[PDB]
Amino acid sequence: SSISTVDSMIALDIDPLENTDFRVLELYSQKELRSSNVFDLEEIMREFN
Amino acid sequence: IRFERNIVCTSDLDEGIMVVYKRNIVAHTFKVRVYQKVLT
Repeated sequence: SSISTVDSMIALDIDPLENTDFRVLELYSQKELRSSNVFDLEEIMREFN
Repeated sequence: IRFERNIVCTSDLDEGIMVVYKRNIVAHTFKVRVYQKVLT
């Protein structure tokens, strides 16, 4: 059994596409969104009260 | 060199019902009674 063989198979191993769990990216937090104002309504109303 | 039949080819997930709830953003609204006197 040493006479050897022939590997005639043409390899076409295509790797599967890996799974991707997309992140819920957040650029500005809610604190920055509330702090991005020259005038805040809650502060004005509290001062008036 | 002797062909020996090297090639041996050989060869839902969880269906179900879903109900999606969102976070509530509606502010709680109640009724306030204001008693006051006006002296002019």
